[PDB]
Amino acid sequence: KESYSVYVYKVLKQVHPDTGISSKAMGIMNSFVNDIFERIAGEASRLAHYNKRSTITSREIQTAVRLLLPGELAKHAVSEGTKAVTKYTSS
Amino acid sequence: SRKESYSVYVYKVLKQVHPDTGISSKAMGIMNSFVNDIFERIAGEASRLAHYNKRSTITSREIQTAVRLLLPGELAKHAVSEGTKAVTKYTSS
Amino acid sequence: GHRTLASTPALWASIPCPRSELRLDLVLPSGQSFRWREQSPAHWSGVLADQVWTLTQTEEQLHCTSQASRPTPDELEAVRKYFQLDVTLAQLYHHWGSVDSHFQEVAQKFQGVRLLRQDPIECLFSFICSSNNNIARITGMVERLCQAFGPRLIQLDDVTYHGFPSLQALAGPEVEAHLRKLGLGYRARYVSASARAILEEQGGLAWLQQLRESSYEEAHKALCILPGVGTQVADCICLMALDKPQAVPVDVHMWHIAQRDYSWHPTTSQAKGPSPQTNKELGNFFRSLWGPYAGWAQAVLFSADLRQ
Amino acid sequence: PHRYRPGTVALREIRRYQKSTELLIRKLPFQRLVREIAQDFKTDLRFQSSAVMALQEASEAYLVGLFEDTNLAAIHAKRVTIMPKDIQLARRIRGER
Amino acid sequence: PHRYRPGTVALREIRRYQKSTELLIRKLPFQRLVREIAQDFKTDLRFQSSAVMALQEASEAYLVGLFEDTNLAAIHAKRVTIMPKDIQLARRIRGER
Amino acid sequence: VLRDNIQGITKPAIRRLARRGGVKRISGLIYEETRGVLKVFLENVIRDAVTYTEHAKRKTVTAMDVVYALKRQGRTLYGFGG
Amino acid sequence: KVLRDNIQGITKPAIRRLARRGGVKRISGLIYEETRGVLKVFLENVIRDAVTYTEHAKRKTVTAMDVVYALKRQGRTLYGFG
Amino acid sequence: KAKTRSSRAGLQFPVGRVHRLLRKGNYAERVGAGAPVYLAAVLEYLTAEILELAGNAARDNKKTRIIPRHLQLAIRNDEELNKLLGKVTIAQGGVLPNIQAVLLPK
Amino acid sequence: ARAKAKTRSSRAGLQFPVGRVHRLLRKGNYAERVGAGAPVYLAAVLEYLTAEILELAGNAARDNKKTRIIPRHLQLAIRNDEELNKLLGKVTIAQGGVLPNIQAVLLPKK
DNA sequence: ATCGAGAATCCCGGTGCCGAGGCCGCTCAATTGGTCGTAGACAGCTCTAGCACCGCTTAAACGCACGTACGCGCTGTCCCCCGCGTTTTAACCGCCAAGGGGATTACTCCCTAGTCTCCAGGCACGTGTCAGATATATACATCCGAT
DNA sequence: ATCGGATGTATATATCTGACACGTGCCTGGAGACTAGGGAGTAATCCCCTTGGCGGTTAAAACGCGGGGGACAGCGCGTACGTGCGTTTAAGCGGTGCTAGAGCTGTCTACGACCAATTGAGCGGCCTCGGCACCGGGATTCTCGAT
Repeated sequence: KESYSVYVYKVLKQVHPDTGISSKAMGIMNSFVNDIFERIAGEASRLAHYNKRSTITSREIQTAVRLLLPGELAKHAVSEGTKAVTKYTSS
Repeated sequence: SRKESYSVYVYKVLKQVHPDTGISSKAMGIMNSFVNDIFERIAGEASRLAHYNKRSTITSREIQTAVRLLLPGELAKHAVSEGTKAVTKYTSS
Repeated sequence: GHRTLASTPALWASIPCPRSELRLDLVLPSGQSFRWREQSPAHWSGVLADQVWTLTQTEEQLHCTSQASRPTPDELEAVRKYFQLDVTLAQLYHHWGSVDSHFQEVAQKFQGVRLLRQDPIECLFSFICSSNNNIARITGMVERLCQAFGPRLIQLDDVTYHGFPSLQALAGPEVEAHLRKLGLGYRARYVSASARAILEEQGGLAWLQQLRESSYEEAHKALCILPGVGTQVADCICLMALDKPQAVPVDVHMWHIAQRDYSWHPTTSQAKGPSPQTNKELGNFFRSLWGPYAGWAQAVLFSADLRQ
Repeated sequence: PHRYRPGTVALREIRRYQKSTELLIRKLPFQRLVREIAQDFKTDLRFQSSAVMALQEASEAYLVGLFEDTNLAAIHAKRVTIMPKDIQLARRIRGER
Repeated sequence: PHRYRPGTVALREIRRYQKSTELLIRKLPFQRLVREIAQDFKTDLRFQSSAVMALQEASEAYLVGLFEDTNLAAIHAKRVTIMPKDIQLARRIRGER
Repeated sequence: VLRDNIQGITKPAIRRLARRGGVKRISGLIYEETRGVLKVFLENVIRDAVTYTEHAKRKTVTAMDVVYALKRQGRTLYGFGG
Repeated sequence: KVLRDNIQGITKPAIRRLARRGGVKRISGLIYEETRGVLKVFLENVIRDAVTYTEHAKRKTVTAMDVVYALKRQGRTLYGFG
Repeated sequence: KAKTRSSRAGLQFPVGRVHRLLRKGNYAERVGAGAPVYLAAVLEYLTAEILELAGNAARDNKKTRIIPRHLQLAIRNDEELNKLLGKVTIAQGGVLPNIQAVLLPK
Repeated sequence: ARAKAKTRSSRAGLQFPVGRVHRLLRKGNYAERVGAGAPVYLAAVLEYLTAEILELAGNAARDNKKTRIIPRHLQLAIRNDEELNKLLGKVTIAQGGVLPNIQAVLLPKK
């Protein structure tokens, strides 16, 4: 069963290096990540259909981020996304 | 441009329901958008079952399940009966 | 340009053959061979025995023609063999008519539909292109396939005739990609794939040619191995290129004919519509109805059903 | 000088504005308001008239629903006149907040 | 002969039940009721224990939200008690009919 | 399983739920109303869950189907798989 | 092209008429300010999404389709227009 | 001669068009044969219900046309249609006439 | 020869799996084709949200003198932040409980 | 509880006006053709998780007694909202003009699906091991009934 | 205002233990290279749809000005709901067994595939006479001032 358990555990070490997490909380984070993935992917699919475009590119992923995430959270999320894409393209 | 719609088809249904009743353009637009909304809901849920059961295709039973999930009460029963009758008649060509 | 009986009289030779024994207009464009064209009214041109010919018929004669002289007796024999003229169609029609009154009704209006002796290789790949398709398109596909990979023969007007491609050529590199650009669709893979299987796994040409001495059961079995060659295609080849006169191809046309003209329905099968089991049953049905030359009787109704 | 009951004209008004289906809001001031709201997100932005009409219809429907809910809230409080308390309760119960 | 005043241990245990995160509804009665509801739509349905737990948690969260909104409706009418009128009101604004 | 299981949610359970909800004083007529509300919500969820199970050609109701049916009604639930 | 003080454009009679359509019998004086506030909030919520949809399509005007999509995203689903 | 699928299934909504949008809409890479027919039948039933109710409402108001007021009124008076359409506004639809009891004069 | 395999998550400096997200997107039939930058963008967004949630939950756990994250801490993290509450207003967390709040007049005479 | 003046409302017929619908033109959109390869329906088979059942124990329900504080009824007070009349005003409708951008169309190019050939990142699996449950013992925070 | 009795938490400590965290084995999903082609970015165009202006009429907004009626504060009462307690019961807890269905595998009947002819409905263009808003008028019913 494909999951995000080890990745969330990796991120937890970055955030609080000396904090443990229960398996129930691991499952909740897994479900949360799956739900947010489903929301963004589905809404970006709606943008792709609305613009008569058959490719899901980063522009409408960013638009979906701006639509779903709230105000100040959206600015940080879009900043992280642009930073990641620029790093990927440069490297 | 060629904007497609269900206006003529709604008119055909209207003629076999109330033969002597007219209808306005605004009402026709509302009816077309209603058809589009119900179509999109049912198709979305039918495709959603396909992922939930790991099915790679949409058959006539996913549509029935989606109708039973969406339509409340006696609409579900009568729509299921209508769909079963229609698919049976189509198969018995 | 293409010759006509009236323009170059001293270039045609005849073969005794009454219209009741052969109707070119009912055989050449009916999906048996896809290489004949009525370039001029009542005159059909195509490749026969590695050379070009034009054929036209009167009431009791079949007229045939860088040729600069009339066809020789040896060459004319090539034509008789292609049309299997030693087989008397009148005797066959009589028999089929006697055991099937429906055939008798149709046979009154569609006389002269006989079967063509054919080359195994040409027949195999032409019918591999026949599948899920219409005669008009199939004809084009086969023409482009021969122009691209077959030997160049002679040119008449703006038409350049080509011999049928060899196994080695069809098995060549990038043939599939070429045939897809020529519009063969997915059958492009079938052609490439089957040429190689025959050459690299089945023992080359000899394997396909030996089938003519093998039994229908064996032959049909052997062909089903090749990509693009299931039951309908295999039967087509057995009947038209391997001398299996009892082979009966079952397509959509014979599916409808059985249903509306004989009120036929599967009994041993489980499915109520076309399936590998029902198709096989329909074939036996026709075999028990018409006999040893059931495939030839099939050719008559198929040709007649095209005229709708 | 004959004068009506202070509430009877109000109920007449209820019946009159629940009978018909006109807009009840002047179009041009609403359009000006919409453009004023829209300028802060993106300057030099044009509007299609149908979009403005859609906005006005949706806003009217939302306000009518909100007023119905807050009327229920006021009635539940053994009252007739609505209060901002009622509106805030309607928004909290609905979940907009 | 010592007694706490009404509304003191009533005001308490609110902190206790907001502190805890347990279920507050007995498992077996909810099992029986879920099976009873199930037998109407289809006869003899099997239920995983996880399914019953998920149903219990969903219904309990729903009821907690409903009781919060009921408390809002009750506090609105200058009442500390909650009456069923509050429940129909909260359902009506929430759109549950 | 047969009958009279709605009394399974006794008065103290509802009282405890209301205490968690921030309710101080509960009238007598609350328990019957909330029992009815719980019945309505439970059947409205169970209908969709059983529909999912029946479409799955199963006879056992999984937690996964209950989660999906809850997601259909806008009450997304976390912790029982995705 | 600056627009200032247009929230007052939502006149008191218009709010009165909207409340009348909502079946309200008597209106206080603070209701006008409160409903101006809630209308401003709701229009900001809608226009944010509408302008993002317009900006995505590389268009410089807000079409009705964008408003319909923005409303359907929030859960309004207005028919008719488009 | 071609015999269209809608007439073959005794339906008016175009089965072919529903099938086209089902394929193009990217719901699954494969769409079964009977599913568009079932969808078209369901759409027929819903449209027939809403038009017969709208026509009844229109004749109630001595009107030979259907206007958005008629559609909104027909949707709101019916119960199951209202539940299906509980989260929708209708453009130019107005509201159902409803006056609370305590607002009436004594 | 091949120049050794390095994951795109390392290429973009992410911890969340870029390739897994790409696979889910392409087999999730969300569109006919999937762009190159979209999986990286979405993985970064998911990583940022997870980092925010975990940071707030860790703060809540520290304030409760537990070193292990439990769903009660997740509930406090979600509903003690205004924006996160708005983002996840329509979700129920199993074993999450409810945040503590009491209405003012319920409190006794001062 | 009626009479009745008066105002809002309902019914009937004429008038004209624009739009719903019918008809024609033209055009792309389902439909099908000499099928075969291929995924889902179905039977097979294991094994496990759900069902039933019983006995023990004790924590929860509950039936009951009792007191008290809350909801509700009732009252007078007063302030403020509504009906109404008069006075601005800017909304609306009609008309006109100018140009910005949004569909379009043609063109190219390069980004990505698909595919072949690997390989290590991450998923079962097993095992140490300590954060937390848990029982026990003390510290103090706060209701509360007098005082 | 206050004070200790008494509950009810807060705080601290010893002692297990089973979820948590870690290393390990292994393979399958991820990655690198390479190729073909079509989705998409870009330039030119036109036309049309939006913005803006200008002016005349007037429906509607603003505003003052009563006055009654509804919001609201205060008081009483009696009853319905809390707190506490002895008693019952049934809900967990723990076994033990039964087994029917859940899930994974191994075979062969319904769709995709290429796309070009083939109509044939489906939409655009364009009248056209009728449904219905509006007016003009008169009669009906509701409403509040009077007894």
